[PDB]
Amino acid sequence: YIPDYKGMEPIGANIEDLVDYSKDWLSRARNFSFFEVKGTAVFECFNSNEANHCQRYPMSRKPRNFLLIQCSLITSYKPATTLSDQIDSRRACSYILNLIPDTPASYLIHDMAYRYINLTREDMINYYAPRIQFKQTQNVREPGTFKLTSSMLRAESKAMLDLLNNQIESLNIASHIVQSESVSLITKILSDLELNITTVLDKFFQNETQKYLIDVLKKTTAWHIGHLIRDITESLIAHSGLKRSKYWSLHSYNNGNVILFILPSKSLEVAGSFIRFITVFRIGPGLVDKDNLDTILIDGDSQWGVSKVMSIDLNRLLALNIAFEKALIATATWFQYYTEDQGQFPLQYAIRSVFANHFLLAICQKMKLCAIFDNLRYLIPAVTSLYSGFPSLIEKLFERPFKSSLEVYIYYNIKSLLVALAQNNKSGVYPSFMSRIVYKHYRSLISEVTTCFFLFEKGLHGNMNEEAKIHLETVEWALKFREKEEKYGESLVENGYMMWELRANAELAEQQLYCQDAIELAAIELNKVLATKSSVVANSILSKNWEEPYFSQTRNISLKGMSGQVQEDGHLSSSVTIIEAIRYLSNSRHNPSLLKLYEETREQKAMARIVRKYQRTEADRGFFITTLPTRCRLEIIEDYYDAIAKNISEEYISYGGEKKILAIQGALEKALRWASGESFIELSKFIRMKRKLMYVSADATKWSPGDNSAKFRRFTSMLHNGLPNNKLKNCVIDALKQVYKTDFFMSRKLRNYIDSMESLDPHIKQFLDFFPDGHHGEVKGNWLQGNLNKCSSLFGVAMSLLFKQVWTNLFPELDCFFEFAHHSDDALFIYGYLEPVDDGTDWFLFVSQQIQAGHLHWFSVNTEMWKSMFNLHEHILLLGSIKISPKKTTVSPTNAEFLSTFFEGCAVSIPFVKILLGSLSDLPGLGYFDDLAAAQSRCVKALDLGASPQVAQLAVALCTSKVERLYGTAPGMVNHPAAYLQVKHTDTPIPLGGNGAMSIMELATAGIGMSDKNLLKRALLGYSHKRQKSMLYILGLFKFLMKLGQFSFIGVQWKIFTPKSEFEFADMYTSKFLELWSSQHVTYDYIIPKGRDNLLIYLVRKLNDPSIVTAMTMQSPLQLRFRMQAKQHMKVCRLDGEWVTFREVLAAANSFAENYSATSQDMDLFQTLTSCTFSKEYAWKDFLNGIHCDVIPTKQVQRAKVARTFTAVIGYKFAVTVEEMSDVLDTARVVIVQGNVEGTAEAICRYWLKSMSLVKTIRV
RNA sequence: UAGGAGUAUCCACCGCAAGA
RNA sequence: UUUUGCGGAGUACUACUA
Ligand SMILES: [Mg+2]
Repeated sequence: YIPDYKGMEPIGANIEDLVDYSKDWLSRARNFSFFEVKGTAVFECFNSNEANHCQRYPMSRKPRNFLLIQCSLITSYKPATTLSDQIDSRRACSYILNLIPDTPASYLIHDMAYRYINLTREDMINYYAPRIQFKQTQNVREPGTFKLTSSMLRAESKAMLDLLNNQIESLNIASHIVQSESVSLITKILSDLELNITTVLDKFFQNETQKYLIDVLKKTTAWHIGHLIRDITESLIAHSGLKRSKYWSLHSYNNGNVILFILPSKSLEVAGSFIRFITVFRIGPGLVDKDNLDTILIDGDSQWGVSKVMSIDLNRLLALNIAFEKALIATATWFQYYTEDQGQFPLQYAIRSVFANHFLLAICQKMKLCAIFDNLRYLIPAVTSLYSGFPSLIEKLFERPFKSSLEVYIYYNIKSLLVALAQNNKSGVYPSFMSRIVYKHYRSLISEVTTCFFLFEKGLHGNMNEEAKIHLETVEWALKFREKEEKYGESLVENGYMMWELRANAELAEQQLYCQDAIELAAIELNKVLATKSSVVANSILSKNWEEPYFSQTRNISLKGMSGQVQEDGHLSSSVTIIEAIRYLSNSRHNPSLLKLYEETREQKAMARIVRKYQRTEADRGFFITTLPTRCRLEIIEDYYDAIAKNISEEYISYGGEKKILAIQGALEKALRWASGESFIELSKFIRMKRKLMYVSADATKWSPGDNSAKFRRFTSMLHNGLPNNKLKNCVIDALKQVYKTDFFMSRKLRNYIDSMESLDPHIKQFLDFFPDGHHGEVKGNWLQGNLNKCSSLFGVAMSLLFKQVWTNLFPELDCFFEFAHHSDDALFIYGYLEPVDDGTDWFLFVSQQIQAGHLHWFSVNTEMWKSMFNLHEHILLLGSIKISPKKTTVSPTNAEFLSTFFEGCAVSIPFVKILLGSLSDLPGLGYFDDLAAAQSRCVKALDLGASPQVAQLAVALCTSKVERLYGTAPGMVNHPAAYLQVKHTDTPIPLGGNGAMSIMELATAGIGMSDKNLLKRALLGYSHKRQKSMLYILGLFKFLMKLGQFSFIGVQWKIFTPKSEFEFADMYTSKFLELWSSQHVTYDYIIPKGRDNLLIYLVRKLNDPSIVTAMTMQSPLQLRFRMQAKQHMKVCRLDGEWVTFREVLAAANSFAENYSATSQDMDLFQTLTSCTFSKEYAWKDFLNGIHCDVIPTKQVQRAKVARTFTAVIGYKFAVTVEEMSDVLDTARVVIVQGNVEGTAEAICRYWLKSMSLVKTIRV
């Protein structure tokens, strides 16, 4: 119970010592860490890097492939149908056999066509046929495949087969020939993609967006090529199954114009697999790269271009499947941004070229382009801002090799764009990256380069090259810490250097080293604010689970991964958190408290493993999987520092995930309020000075790696709380002491890769030297990333306040404003300075007099006071292990960025493409209702974040169509409700299918399942008006669902991810024991037991619950997407605990609802269910239907945007035993709107209705 | 090099029977 | 290193906050 700990004793250093040190520091000429942006400077950087690039990578004469799928279209494309497929295949094979092969790929294509066209009739009846109507015919062993034996191949075909089944260089970007060729080729590709092929919601949609965006895009070749590529990717997905990838296959599209030959390949349901295919197409306008075509066969007034043997992974294939939809979403978002910026609808040519560019980017899913765009998204803020570290960003840009031809075009475009942006510094002009039109607001530009960036999927890195990269950042900084320990001394590095040591050395102010006096002073300045709210601090600290038993919280028993025990091999075993909780409970006598658990697990060493986050950035970041004692320590420290963090301002990680924007906008508004007026400074009779603001959007170089975790200890020893005795503080200090050293474990993938290396070249031996035994190494000082995320931000705020106090002491005469926002490494600093008026000759005289008086430090305030302010702030932050990165820090007079949001004065620009495009590339997979809700719920989030209602409606339509195609619910597919349900496909329960297309306003206000609920109401109304059999029929379906993600009446699994093995402790108790015990203790399904035996039984039951079990197995997203698209035709419905097709569930529902009769209990339950629970949602739709809209003549000039807000005992009810009594007793939406819109719950809906038209204002 | 990735050597399938 | 006949091959995912 809180063991006695030695704690720490204050050093008692004075603030005046730091003031004297700062005076000495500022009495000298200090170089600036940033470079002012100029067109000449950017041009010089580009020229020098271009000249020096050729010496780094070997020169290459052959630009490499950049198109994953090459296909050309000349006529309108219709969706593929099985009959529209057989005839196309016949004509296509006739055309191919007419041709003459040239290359081995052409020989393989010819052999495939000759084999296909000579298949007998019986196979082709079995071909193109479903599973039920399919039989093996000695030539077709799967519904859509055919066998091609090696004996049925020519010499060149088997040579190509042997090639398939049997140093980095960069293009000379400095040359003008390479740039000219790349630009000429990609301009031609874009031009061919741009060619033309020979209620209130719907009213406004058709008037504004459909007429000006969709109607324009319906005729472009990019639209129909995207449809064709969707068809090709669907054919590849169907063929890539676990039983169809063995054999070959031929498909045809566009009247035999595009022919897809799928070769045998590893099935995509296995890791490290590629789908291998060829595509033959008549040469014409389209996505044709003639240089990288394998062959161009020639016939009479015909050119058939045969592409190379492409190998596409599952991620790129699924990206290409949704390429057209992603391009359309991106184009609609631009369209909205252009309308907001220029106030008029974009012209035809611009809206066609933008769509072509977005589609081309969506098709070319390559990592090099993703890295280039990731660098560009940081380069653009650098050149626009007044001061930034743009030379470092340009060097990183030039780091990569430009092997492809698309990368050279993108590089040329970004070079021209950056030179133009820098030349127009000092409502400005901002040229568009894809279009010729210029912009009036910077938010529009950084939002076309963000939307362009987000078209690339997550996880395009190498599966083994990037596994070794994530360890390097940790190992290199651990080695640097070891070097500092050996050089300066272990005691000095861990404890910290005194002020006099820094003064004598003047080199100790480095990363991974902290100054004891600085830490104490920062803690004192934080206590200066904590003294007022000491009572609240004590209350919040005691509100933390200090005495509540462990493993009774959601965090301590969850599905999150956790390091297990060191295996016999030596690697750190990976396991579920709940598994480790069950183990510990089984190996313990009683459920322990947090502090008791810390007492038992204090001696054990912290251990961790690093695993990829699968990001879309240039370099993948890794997150650390920590073991159980490490989790306990980190929980103690994070709870103690989260209690304090919530009680002070300028701390933004402690705030909510939605309140951050509100708080930062309030801070910016306060800063702007200070800017009003003028400051009078005493001559000692006043001088007038103009108040000016400067925003520094900062980002620390290294937060986790380049840090010393010991600096918190002394900090914790000085932070003042309202607790009577410093016992909890001592416990937290001890926990910080025990987390100093960590056993960083190399991943299994990396150790196998290094074991199979066979030649340990340099830069790998040095990395392997960190692990002495070859499996783990000691990391000191570094607290693993993610952990301690609130303590670090609190420390940063403390250091910022220390700098503020130091600056106030240094220059008492001047009045300056300081606003700080610290969200972990991300930070924003608003400094205020007094610029003199009329040349400030009196100000210069005052400065000269001050220097003559004896103040040698005033040499840093005569001109550009903000430079001195930032220099002192950076140095004082460097007294701790906080270095502000010269690379990704921007100094601007007007614009700013914080938390990946852009601020122009008080205006905030939340990107919503991250949300819209995210609604299309993933799915929970729990069920059709649970997928539709997830797809629609994201589009509501975008609508809150600033998406226009028309763009949100279009994205909703695209997501609904994609979901319907995925599960087959769409009309004309296998799982169409209308065929087996005696309905119009509109009055079908949502869990069973039916039209999920809803008004965006209905989802925004009423809810996501609203239509389903509406159905019930309508049905009930029928049964209360006409006693119609149809309504009674709908009533039977709802009862059927209840007898058989959001919480409602849903029809129990559609997810198929069942485990391949039983878990470690799933069989601890027999099923009879759990079945009896669940009935004996009814409440335990609502609250978590606090007794070991009861908690152990509850956890074991949680291990045997199918709902929990299926969630553990699902670890890799989009594999459910692939499996659903491959097998919507059969194998899954969860009918009476049996895996059958969904059609049988539809038939069973039909039978049940046909043999269903109305009873008093069910009807009364339905009447209560519809009236009571939905009493608020029905009113929401009634308000929507009780509204009217009319357009008044006035163009919509958007104003500044703001952020607003949208506005236990059950265990007692069934409680029986005294232990249950104790258990229950112990247990007990931000939106972006305009300026004029208030925070009323209905005013936001009124604004959403008002913003229906992007150009013409309307009145509600 | 036919593709993905890369100035980290990777992925691009696994077994049996029978014949050479 | 190959040919034929068979059978198969379900993807490690942290604390953080509404
Ligand atoms: Mg930032």
